[PDB]
Amino acid sequence: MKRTWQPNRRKRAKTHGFRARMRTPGGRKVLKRRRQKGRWRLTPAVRKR
Amino acid sequence: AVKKFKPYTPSRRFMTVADFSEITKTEPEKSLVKPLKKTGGRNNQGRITVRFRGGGHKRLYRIIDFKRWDKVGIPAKVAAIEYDPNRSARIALLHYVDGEKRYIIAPDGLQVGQQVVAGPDAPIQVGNALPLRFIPVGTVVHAVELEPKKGAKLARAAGTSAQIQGREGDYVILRLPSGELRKVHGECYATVGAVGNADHKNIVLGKAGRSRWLGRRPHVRGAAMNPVDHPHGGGEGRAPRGRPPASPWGWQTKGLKTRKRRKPSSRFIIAR
RNA sequence: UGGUUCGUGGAGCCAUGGGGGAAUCUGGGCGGACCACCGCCUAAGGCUAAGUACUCCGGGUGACCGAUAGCGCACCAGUAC
RNA sequence: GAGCUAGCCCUGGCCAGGGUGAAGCUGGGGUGAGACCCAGUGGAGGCCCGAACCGGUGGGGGAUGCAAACCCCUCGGAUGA
RNA sequence: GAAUGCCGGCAUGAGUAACGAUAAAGAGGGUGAGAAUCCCUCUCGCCGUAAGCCCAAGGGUUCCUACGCAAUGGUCGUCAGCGUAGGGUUAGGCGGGACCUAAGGUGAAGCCGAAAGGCGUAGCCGAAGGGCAGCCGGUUAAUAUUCCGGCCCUUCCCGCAGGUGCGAUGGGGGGACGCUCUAGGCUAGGGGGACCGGAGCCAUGGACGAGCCCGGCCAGAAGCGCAGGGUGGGAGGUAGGCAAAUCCGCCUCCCAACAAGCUCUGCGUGGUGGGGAAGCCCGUACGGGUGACAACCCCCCGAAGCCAGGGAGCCAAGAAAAGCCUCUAAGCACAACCUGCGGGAACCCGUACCGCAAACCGACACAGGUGGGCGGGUGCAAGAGCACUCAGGCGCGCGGGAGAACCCUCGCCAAGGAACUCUGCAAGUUGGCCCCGUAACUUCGGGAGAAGGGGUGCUCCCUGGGGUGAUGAGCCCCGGGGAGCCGCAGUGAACAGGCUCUGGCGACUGUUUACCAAAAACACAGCUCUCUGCGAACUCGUAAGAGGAGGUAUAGGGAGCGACGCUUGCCCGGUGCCGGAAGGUCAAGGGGAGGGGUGCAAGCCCCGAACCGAAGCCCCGGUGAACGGCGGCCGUAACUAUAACGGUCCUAAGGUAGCGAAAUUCCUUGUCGGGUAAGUUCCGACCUGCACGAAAAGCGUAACGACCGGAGCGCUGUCUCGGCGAGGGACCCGGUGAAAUUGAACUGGCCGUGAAGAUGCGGCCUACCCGUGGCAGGACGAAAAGACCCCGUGGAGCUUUACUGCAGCC
RNA sequence: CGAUGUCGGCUCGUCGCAUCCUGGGGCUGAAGAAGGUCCCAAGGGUUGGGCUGUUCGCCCAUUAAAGCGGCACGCGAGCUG
RNA sequence: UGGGAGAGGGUGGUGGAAUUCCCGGAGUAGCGGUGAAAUGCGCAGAUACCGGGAGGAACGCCGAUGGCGAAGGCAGCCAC
Ligand SMILES: [Mg+2]
Ligand SMILES: [Mg+2]
Ligand SMILES: [Mg+2]
Ligand SMILES: [Mg+2]
Ligand SMILES: [Mg+2]
Ligand SMILES: [Mg+2]
Ligand SMILES: [Mg+2]
Ligand SMILES: [Mg+2]
Ligand SMILES: [Mg+2]
Ligand SMILES: [Mg+2]
Ligand SMILES: [Mg+2]
Ligand SMILES: [Mg+2]
Ligand SMILES: [Mg+2]
Ligand SMILES: [Mg+2]
Ligand SMILES: [Mg+2]
Ligand SMILES: [Mg+2]
Ligand SMILES: [Mg+2]
Ligand SMILES: [Mg+2]
Ligand SMILES: [Mg+2]
Ligand SMILES: [Mg+2]
Ligand SMILES: [Mg+2]
Ligand SMILES: [Mg+2]
Ligand SMILES: [Mg+2]
Ligand SMILES: [Mg+2]
Ligand SMILES: [Mg+2]
Ligand SMILES: [Mg+2]
Ligand SMILES: [Mg+2]
Ligand SMILES: [Mg+2]
Ligand SMILES: [Mg+2]
Ligand SMILES: [Mg+2]
Ligand SMILES: [Mg+2]
Ligand SMILES: [Mg+2]
Ligand SMILES: [Mg+2]
Ligand SMILES: [Mg+2]
Ligand SMILES: [Mg+2]
Ligand SMILES: [Mg+2]
Ligand SMILES: [Mg+2]
Ligand SMILES: [Mg+2]
Ligand SMILES: [Mg+2]
Ligand SMILES: [Mg+2]
Ligand SMILES: [Mg+2]
Ligand SMILES: [Mg+2]
Ligand SMILES: [Mg+2]
Ligand SMILES: [Mg+2]
Ligand SMILES: [Mg+2]
Ligand SMILES: [Mg+2]
Ligand SMILES: [Mg+2]
Ligand SMILES: [Mg+2]
Ligand SMILES: [Mg+2]
Ligand SMILES: [Mg+2]
Ligand SMILES: [Mg+2]
Ligand SMILES: [Mg+2]
Ligand SMILES: [Mg+2]
Ligand SMILES: [Mg+2]
Ligand SMILES: [Mg+2]
Ligand SMILES: [Mg+2]
Ligand SMILES: [Mg+2]
Ligand SMILES: [Mg+2]
Ligand SMILES: [Mg+2]
Ligand SMILES: [Mg+2]
Ligand SMILES: [Mg+2]
Ligand SMILES: [Mg+2]
Ligand SMILES: [Mg+2]
Ligand SMILES: [Mg+2]
Ligand SMILES: [Mg+2]
Ligand SMILES: [Mg+2]
Ligand SMILES: [Mg+2]
Ligand SMILES: [Mg+2]
Ligand SMILES: [Mg+2]
Ligand SMILES: [Mg+2]
Ligand SMILES: [Mg+2]
Ligand SMILES: [Mg+2]
Ligand SMILES: [Mg+2]
Ligand SMILES: [Mg+2]
Ligand SMILES: [Mg+2]
Ligand SMILES: [Mg+2]
Ligand SMILES: [Mg+2]
Ligand SMILES: [Mg+2]
Ligand SMILES: [Mg+2]
Ligand SMILES: [Mg+2]
Ligand SMILES: [Mg+2]
Ligand SMILES: [Mg+2]
Ligand SMILES: [Mg+2]
Ligand SMILES: [Mg+2]
Ligand SMILES: [Mg+2]
Ligand SMILES: [Mg+2]
Ligand SMILES: [Mg+2]
Ligand SMILES: [Mg+2]
Ligand SMILES: [Mg+2]
Ligand SMILES: [Mg+2]
Ligand SMILES: [Mg+2]
Ligand SMILES: [Mg+2]
Ligand SMILES: [Mg+2]
Ligand SMILES: [Mg+2]
Ligand SMILES: [Mg+2]
Ligand SMILES: [Mg+2]
Ligand SMILES: [Mg+2]
Ligand SMILES: [Mg+2]
Ligand SMILES: [Mg+2]
Ligand SMILES: [Mg+2]
Ligand SMILES: [Mg+2]
Ligand SMILES: [Mg+2]
Ligand SMILES: [Mg+2]
Ligand SMILES: [Mg+2]
Ligand SMILES: [Mg+2]
Ligand SMILES: [Mg+2]
Ligand SMILES: [Mg+2]
Ligand SMILES: [Mg+2]
Ligand SMILES: [Mg+2]
Ligand SMILES: [Mg+2]
Ligand SMILES: [Mg+2]
Ligand SMILES: [Mg+2]
Ligand SMILES: [Mg+2]
Ligand SMILES: [Mg+2]
Ligand SMILES: [Mg+2]
Ligand SMILES: [Mg+2]
Ligand SMILES: [Mg+2]
Ligand SMILES: [Mg+2]
Ligand SMILES: [Mg+2]
Ligand SMILES: [Mg+2]
Ligand SMILES: [Mg+2]
Ligand SMILES: [Mg+2]
Ligand SMILES: [Mg+2]
Ligand SMILES: [Mg+2]
Ligand SMILES: [Mg+2]
Ligand SMILES: [Mg+2]
Ligand SMILES: [Mg+2]
Ligand SMILES: [Mg+2]
Ligand SMILES: [Mg+2]
Ligand SMILES: [Mg+2]
Ligand SMILES: [Mg+2]
Ligand SMILES: [Mg+2]
Ligand SMILES: [Mg+2]
Ligand SMILES: [Mg+2]
Ligand SMILES: [Mg+2]
Ligand SMILES: [Mg+2]
Ligand SMILES: [Mg+2]
Ligand SMILES: [Mg+2]
Ligand SMILES: [Mg+2]
Ligand SMILES: [Mg+2]
Ligand SMILES: [Mg+2]
Ligand SMILES: [Mg+2]
Ligand SMILES: [Mg+2]
Ligand SMILES: [Mg+2]
Ligand SMILES: [Mg+2]
Ligand SMILES: [Mg+2]
Ligand SMILES: [Mg+2]
Ligand SMILES: [Mg+2]
Ligand SMILES: [Mg+2]
Ligand SMILES: [Mg+2]
Ligand SMILES: [Mg+2]
Ligand SMILES: [Mg+2]
Ligand SMILES: [Mg+2]
Ligand SMILES: [Mg+2]
Ligand SMILES: [Mg+2]
Ligand SMILES: [Mg+2]
Ligand SMILES: [Mg+2]
Ligand SMILES: [Mg+2]
Ligand SMILES: [Mg+2]
Ligand SMILES: [Mg+2]
Ligand SMILES: [Mg+2]
Ligand SMILES: [Mg+2]
Ligand SMILES: [Mg+2]
Ligand SMILES: [Mg+2]
Ligand SMILES: [Mg+2]
Ligand SMILES: [Mg+2]
Ligand SMILES: [Mg+2]
Ligand SMILES: [Mg+2]
Ligand SMILES: [Mg+2]
Ligand SMILES: [Mg+2]
Ligand SMILES: [Mg+2]
Ligand SMILES: [Mg+2]
Ligand SMILES: [Mg+2]
Ligand SMILES: [Mg+2]
Ligand SMILES: [Mg+2]
Ligand SMILES: [Mg+2]
Ligand SMILES: [Mg+2]
Ligand SMILES: [Mg+2]
Ligand SMILES: [Mg+2]
Ligand SMILES: [Mg+2]
Ligand SMILES: [Mg+2]
Ligand SMILES: [Mg+2]
Ligand SMILES: [Mg+2]
Ligand SMILES: [Mg+2]
Ligand SMILES: [Mg+2]
Ligand SMILES: [Mg+2]
Ligand SMILES: [Mg+2]
Ligand SMILES: [Mg+2]
Ligand SMILES: [Mg+2]
Ligand SMILES: [Mg+2]
Ligand SMILES: [Mg+2]
Ligand SMILES: [Mg+2]
Ligand SMILES: [Mg+2]
Ligand SMILES: [Mg+2]
Ligand SMILES: [Mg+2]
Ligand SMILES: [Mg+2]
Ligand SMILES: [Mg+2]
Ligand SMILES: [Mg+2]
Ligand SMILES: [Mg+2]
Ligand SMILES: [Mg+2]
Ligand SMILES: [Mg+2]
Ligand SMILES: [Mg+2]
Ligand SMILES: [Mg+2]
Ligand SMILES: [Mg+2]
Ligand SMILES: [Mg+2]
Ligand SMILES: [Mg+2]
Ligand SMILES: [Mg+2]
Ligand SMILES: [Mg+2]
Ligand SMILES: [Mg+2]
Ligand SMILES: [Mg+2]
Ligand SMILES: [Mg+2]
Ligand SMILES: [Mg+2]
Ligand SMILES: [Mg+2]
Ligand SMILES: [Mg+2]
Ligand SMILES: [Mg+2]
Ligand SMILES: [Mg+2]
Ligand SMILES: [Mg+2]
Ligand SMILES: [Mg+2]
Ligand SMILES: [Mg+2]
Ligand SMILES: [Mg+2]
Ligand SMILES: [Mg+2]
Ligand SMILES: [Mg+2]
Ligand SMILES: [Mg+2]
Ligand SMILES: [Mg+2]
Ligand SMILES: [Mg+2]
Ligand SMILES: [Mg+2]
Ligand SMILES: [Mg+2]
Ligand SMILES: [Mg+2]
Ligand SMILES: [Mg+2]
Ligand SMILES: [Mg+2]
Ligand SMILES: [Mg+2]
Ligand SMILES: [Mg+2]
Ligand SMILES: [Mg+2]
Ligand SMILES: [Mg+2]
Ligand SMILES: [Mg+2]
Ligand SMILES: [Mg+2]
Ligand SMILES: [Mg+2]
Ligand SMILES: [Mg+2]
Ligand SMILES: [Mg+2]
Ligand SMILES: [Mg+2]
Ligand SMILES: [Mg+2]
Ligand SMILES: [Mg+2]
Ligand SMILES: [Mg+2]
Repeated sequence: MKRTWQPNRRKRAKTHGFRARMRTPGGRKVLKRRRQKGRWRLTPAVRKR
Repeated sequence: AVKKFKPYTPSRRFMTVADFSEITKTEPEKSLVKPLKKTGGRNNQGRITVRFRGGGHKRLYRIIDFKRWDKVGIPAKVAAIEYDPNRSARIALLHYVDGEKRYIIAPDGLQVGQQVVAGPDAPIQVGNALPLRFIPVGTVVHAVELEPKKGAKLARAAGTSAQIQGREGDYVILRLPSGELRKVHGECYATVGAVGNADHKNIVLGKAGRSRWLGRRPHVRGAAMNPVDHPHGGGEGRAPRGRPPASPWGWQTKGLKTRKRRKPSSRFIIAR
């Protein structure tokens, strides 16, 4: 049937992107936690141009 | 007059459509003066606050003239009578000798090509707008301002009117379409005559679809819900309520008066 | 109403949101309701190291572990997944 | 976290082919004027049958399955909420 | 040594199940160490509004080539979407951006918020919506509308030439729009041809023939020709389009009333440029040569596509901005702008490949899902239906045999037809088109495909209409009439309703418990009550603010019922609600009678009675389509029986109409009638309504229903009562090879016993060791820390006149 | 209760006799036929339907007869539901 | 042709008495109704009176034992 994952690059970038996280204090705290943890990727990699 | 249908389908045997013979050969509307983009939206910044809205036909908004004191003395010729989707009444497109084109809410009896004007002058004729003071006591009137220079706000629905009852200092007494007796300031403008399209109350929607065309989503009863959603929710196989009938938000819906008591408007109202 | 051991208790003192609303040494706060005596301070202005807390980092030491232990990782790990 | 799902808003697209033939109009009949009645035109409808398409009615199978909702026949809507 | 313990390793089942659609395979010849599986050739099968092509999102080296098989592929593998390495993605015109705006977001001004932060006209961002200049062929192993060839355009910048007052984010026009139905002319596409161009071919009885079989186009400036879309032209006046405005708007006069003319599209023609089948020869994993100086002609069907801003009708009344045109202002008129012609400039980003699927979402080469465009012929009425089949792409990444039981799918059946069974569940009957002919009832539409009957093929003859050809031949559609021919059967195969009576419920189309319930549940038009006068009520929010609504009593919100017909009665004692400037009680506050604590005292500090104190409750009334409720006992009529009549007790009042053993009736299969041979079901009645009842509405209601119950005609493997056959599994051989479960096991029956149900204890009986296909009786079989029950001073969800609080309101 | 699936039907039976019929038999208020009751005896047989979920029961047509009970109110790793 | 009578019918207006209700003044021991009385309204201030406001209905005397029309029926006035 129709599963839950329906990929969309614009949706992924607009929803989980660096700028979206930077827009609000909760997301800035997300970036802080991932930085302290030593995450190689602070935000999901959305590709194509 | 109201259009009727033969029962060639169910829901077509009670369906009924308004008569559009007063709509002069002008069905599509006027640019320039109107239309504006009309923002469909059943809700606030986020949350729905009036339930069961949405859907229905797209609409262009006709930005009509509710303050006629702009063109005091300037007459205008009634050019057309058109259908307005954002209101129950019809709208009259009039051309001012000034050249400016405006829409007035179209009163009963208004004919195409007829002369209309607004001001303290103004013969007491259907269509003309005057301050309430210079209008004869007893004549019926519509598009009545509430406070001077604030715009027409009383009697604008199809077939409505208010009647002048008397005067009292700077105020005149109106009997509003509800039957309320109201003190309205003499300087308030109003245009003589009734609204017209008074057969609007006689139209039978006919089917659910027609309700949807007007953007009215289905309204579900509290009895049909659960106690989480309405105190009328549950219980078992049907229920007579079990308490004084209430809204979803807990307030009683049969008799509970709700206008605030200490409103400063109180000393201008006389009736129901 | 809050803090203090103080939970309305004889309930003060310190701060306040609010209504009223003084004075400048013979002026004012306090010594736990209050009054008198006797005593201690001088509000409604700001700055002030040290001694005190902690360990991202470096060093030293261990009746600390020794690859199912020890930090999640001794090994390109907050990675693969 | 509304890329599944529920609602709404903005903007796009899609619904093969057939039947039934509302109103209205033309002619005629009829009257004092009508109402009204016949044809011809007409193409209305949450209209009928029914592919795409949207469903999931009944049965069989499937049950460590092809499948963490499937498969075969049958069934509903199918210009409209 | 145990914790259904944790981590890791290895056994069990077990060489067992499965090897992932029944569309299908056979042979031969290559390569290789090794071929059912890789390569090539032939025979065969499958899809073909796809299982074929082209885009979009997603994926991200999968594309191509060379060298390879340790692992991945459900087996094999010389193979690949795998490994190693190299190569391949070319744009002024395609798409996105130095263009525009919508929802929405952001957001200077401004508003609000303990803080973080929230709203927010302008502006901005924001897109398969608007705007924008390109088509056809050839080349690579891989790119091409990108490279090349031909022809054609678009902007900018600089120059000359001719013209004009140029001239803004500003003013106006325009862009600018719905649904259905459509006319005219074209195109794409397709059918065809005695016409043209072709390598070829007479087979097996006949055919040298207008014989068979293949192909008979593509794009293309200017100017043309045809169809079509847009548009009136002037002269005065002007107070409006937020400055100005020659523009627009508006009034008055004149010629047009035409699409004449002006532009603007599409389509034919077109200088010119390309392509060019079948068959044959070759060596490819494929392409090339030739056929080729290829021909490139005439009819017919004809679109949902183009002219597209065409036309008509209808209500529910159908985006915005920029590009584009005009108008003017500051400024400037040696500027600048328009037209024509030259020379120059024209960036950044994607471009491979998959793409209904082995490359996207599904942990998998998963039977699931995925938007848009093309999607051919033939025939059946038709069509994107169904059957065959072009182009093409596939035979679904385990095979070989066998011919068991048994399972699934499919076919057939004597005689009977529902006797089966919860129930005709399933399956079977019917089935498309043409013609007759159809009842009760009804809201006059329907019920209607009622029911139910007849025709359906093929040949010959005569013959009526249309459309394209000129008023004709051909050609393309429809008919009418008359004779004949054949088979069991003529929509001969495929797609293509069983029929009828009655009732319950809901009026009807619809919605819903994704993943057991599609209904009598929700919704629905309609009806009633109530609130609400606009800073409306109500809702979200602390607020700002937003919805309501750029709406105004014919409008908006809440509640209930639920088309329609007929109707909705009594009770206001209680509750809710509404109306009541009287009275009672009633908090803070005021007021101080009076008393108290210290003081030598003025004084300071306390309590503190009357008395004035709101809302609310009490009290007075109304109000039931508001919350709710609407009795009992004894007597009486001249056959009995019954009680129209009477009496009494009580309540706030003592169910009327209508229906009734019902979706409600326990006793109950109430009792009679009807359906049957037989009727706890069903229908019509009586009323003794345990326990209907009038808007949580009552009684009916045409039609409608994948809703439920009953009954009959028709038809059957459902049944007496089974039998046979086909195939995919099962089974044997080769090959890859799971699982939950498992204290260990060397695990019989009976009668007893044991914690009350023994393979294991007692006695007897039976019994050589070990396997294979199997049936399920057992091992209280497996699977889930029982979901019913109880317990815990365990948890959660709900409502209320439980407690105590909070928002909110007075 | 860290699992023993529960009514009814279908299918497969099997066991006990305190026997529904068939066979032997005492008595009989046994003329005979047919009955009543009764001792012995299970070897076998013990119908098809309507109603209802029904076990049971009531009926229709029969028959020699239309038996009662146990086996986890036998039997869902056999089926139905 | 020339004149006459009439509530003939209709549409639009329009007048006064009176009823009921709301608002203010001032006024208080009941009003009301019937054959008799009670319900009821009235100490929350009624009936009675005055002032203004609202709304609907028919048309007091004229008026007649009158007139008009086919009938049912038709009445304050005005114009059409
Ligand atoms: Mg907001
Ligand atoms: Mg909101
Ligand atoms: Mg938001
Ligand atoms: Mg409007
Ligand atoms: Mg209107
Ligand atoms: Mg509802
Ligand atoms: Mg509910
Ligand atoms: Mg509730
Ligand atoms: Mg509640
Ligand atoms: Mg429930
Ligand atoms: Mg109940
Ligand atoms: Mg309730
Ligand atoms: Mg109740
Ligand atoms: Mg009120
Ligand atoms: Mg409220
Ligand atoms: Mg109030
Ligand atoms: Mg405290
Ligand atoms: Mg304190
Ligand atoms: Mg104390
Ligand atoms: Mg204290
Ligand atoms: Mg203070
Ligand atoms: Mg102090
Ligand atoms: Mg002190
Ligand atoms: Mg002290
Ligand atoms: Mg200081
Ligand atoms: Mg280790
Ligand atoms: Mg470790
Ligand atoms: Mg979504
Ligand atoms: Mg399509
Ligand atoms: Mg008609
Ligand atoms: Mg139709
Ligand atoms: Mg329909
Ligand atoms: Mg239908
Ligand atoms: Mg259909
Ligand atoms: Mg559905
Ligand atoms: Mg489906
Ligand atoms: Mg199904
Ligand atoms: Mg199944
Ligand atoms: Mg159907
Ligand atoms: Mg252990
Ligand atoms: Mg162990
Ligand atoms: Mg132990
Ligand atoms: Mg375990
Ligand atoms: Mg094993
Ligand atoms: Mg094997
Ligand atoms: Mg086996
Ligand atoms: Mg086995
Ligand atoms: Mg096997
Ligand atoms: Mg398989
Ligand atoms: Mg071979
Ligand atoms: Mg070979
Ligand atoms: Mg070799
Ligand atoms: Mg795209
Ligand atoms: Mg992937
Ligand atoms: Mg790879
Ligand atoms: Mg190779
Ligand atoms: Mg390999
Ligand atoms: Mg392998
Ligand atoms: Mg596999
Ligand atoms: Mg290879
Ligand atoms: Mg490849
Ligand atoms: Mg590779
Ligand atoms: Mg640039
Ligand atoms: Mg640049
Ligand atoms: Mg752009
Ligand atoms: Mg931009
Ligand atoms: Mg923009
Ligand atoms: Mg906006
Ligand atoms: Mg928004
Ligand atoms: Mg922005
Ligand atoms: Mg914001
Ligand atoms: Mg905004
Ligand atoms: Mg576009
Ligand atoms: Mg473009
Ligand atoms: Mg390619
Ligand atoms: Mg070109
Ligand atoms: Mg100019
Ligand atoms: Mg200019
Ligand atoms: Mg310009
Ligand atoms: Mg503009
Ligand atoms: Mg514009
Ligand atoms: Mg044509
Ligand atoms: Mg062509
Ligand atoms: Mg053609
Ligand atoms: Mg041809
Ligand atoms: Mg042809
Ligand atoms: Mg030749
Ligand atoms: Mg021969
Ligand atoms: Mg041939
Ligand atoms: Mg040919
Ligand atoms: Mg041309
Ligand atoms: Mg022309
Ligand atoms: Mg001029
Ligand atoms: Mg002008
Ligand atoms: Mg101006
Ligand atoms: Mg040409
Ligand atoms: Mg060639
Ligand atoms: Mg090839
Ligand atoms: Mg189309
Ligand atoms: Mg048009
Ligand atoms: Mg059009
Ligand atoms: Mg616009
Ligand atoms: Mg702009
Ligand atoms: Mg100037
Ligand atoms: Mg100047
Ligand atoms: Mg490319
Ligand atoms: Mg490509
Ligand atoms: Mg493909
Ligand atoms: Mg598919
Ligand atoms: Mg597709
Ligand atoms: Mg698939
Ligand atoms: Mg997959
Ligand atoms: Mg596969
Ligand atoms: Mg699809
Ligand atoms: Mg086609
Ligand atoms: Mg076809
Ligand atoms: Mg064909
Ligand atoms: Mg055909
Ligand atoms: Mg057909
Ligand atoms: Mg198509
Ligand atoms: Mg098909
Ligand atoms: Mg092929
Ligand atoms: Mg396979
Ligand atoms: Mg058959
Ligand atoms: Mg048979
Ligand atoms: Mg037969
Ligand atoms: Mg029969
Ligand atoms: Mg039966
Ligand atoms: Mg049987
Ligand atoms: Mg049945
Ligand atoms: Mg069946
Ligand atoms: Mg048949
Ligand atoms: Mg058929
Ligand atoms: Mg059938
Ligand atoms: Mg037939
Ligand atoms: Mg009949
Ligand atoms: Mg009949
Ligand atoms: Mg009739
Ligand atoms: Mg019927
Ligand atoms: Mg009919
Ligand atoms: Mg028939
Ligand atoms: Mg001709
Ligand atoms: Mg012809
Ligand atoms: Mg025959
Ligand atoms: Mg077929
Ligand atoms: Mg059919
Ligand atoms: Mg039949
Ligand atoms: Mg029925
Ligand atoms: Mg009935
Ligand atoms: Mg019944
Ligand atoms: Mg229904
Ligand atoms: Mg239907
Ligand atoms: Mg469900
Ligand atoms: Mg879910
Ligand atoms: Mg689920
Ligand atoms: Mg669920
Ligand atoms: Mg289900
Ligand atoms: Mg259904
Ligand atoms: Mg009504
Ligand atoms: Mg609020
Ligand atoms: Mg607000
Ligand atoms: Mg607002
Ligand atoms: Mg608005
Ligand atoms: Mg309303
Ligand atoms: Mg409502
Ligand atoms: Mg209801
Ligand atoms: Mg009625
Ligand atoms: Mg009632
Ligand atoms: Mg009632
Ligand atoms: Mg009632
Ligand atoms: Mg009450
Ligand atoms: Mg009551
Ligand atoms: Mg009360
Ligand atoms: Mg009250
Ligand atoms: Mg009080
Ligand atoms: Mg006090
Ligand atoms: Mg003293
Ligand atoms: Mg009361
Ligand atoms: Mg007697
Ligand atoms: Mg009595
Ligand atoms: Mg009593
Ligand atoms: Mg009665
Ligand atoms: Mg009964
Ligand atoms: Mg009965
Ligand atoms: Mg009887
Ligand atoms: Mg009976
Ligand atoms: Mg039965
Ligand atoms: Mg009775
Ligand atoms: Mg009831
Ligand atoms: Mg009752
Ligand atoms: Mg009721
Ligand atoms: Mg009902
Ligand atoms: Mg009924
Ligand atoms: Mg009903
Ligand atoms: Mg009915
Ligand atoms: Mg249904
Ligand atoms: Mg339905
Ligand atoms: Mg039958
Ligand atoms: Mg069978
Ligand atoms: Mg059988
Ligand atoms: Mg037999
Ligand atoms: Mg077989
Ligand atoms: Mg094997
Ligand atoms: Mg035992
Ligand atoms: Mg032993
Ligand atoms: Mg033993
Ligand atoms: Mg075995
Ligand atoms: Mg088995
Ligand atoms: Mg067993
Ligand atoms: Mg055992
Ligand atoms: Mg067991
Ligand atoms: Mg557990
Ligand atoms: Mg447990
Ligand atoms: Mg348990
Ligand atoms: Mg229970
Ligand atoms: Mg307790
Ligand atoms: Mg508890
Ligand atoms: Mg909870
Ligand atoms: Mg248990
Ligand atoms: Mg335990
Ligand atoms: Mg256990
Ligand atoms: Mg167990
Ligand atoms: Mg167990
Ligand atoms: Mg039991
Ligand atoms: Mg049972
Ligand atoms: Mg015995
Ligand atoms: Mg015997
Ligand atoms: Mg005997
Ligand atoms: Mg005897
Ligand atoms: Mg005997
Ligand atoms: Mg025996
Ligand atoms: Mg025996
Ligand atoms: Mg039976
Ligand atoms: Mg029967
Ligand atoms: Mg026996
Ligand atoms: Mg037995
Ligand atoms: Mg028992
Ligand atoms: Mg039993
Ligand atoms: Mg039994
Ligand atoms: Mg079972
Ligand atoms: Mg069972
Ligand atoms: Mg068992
Ligand atoms: Mg099983």
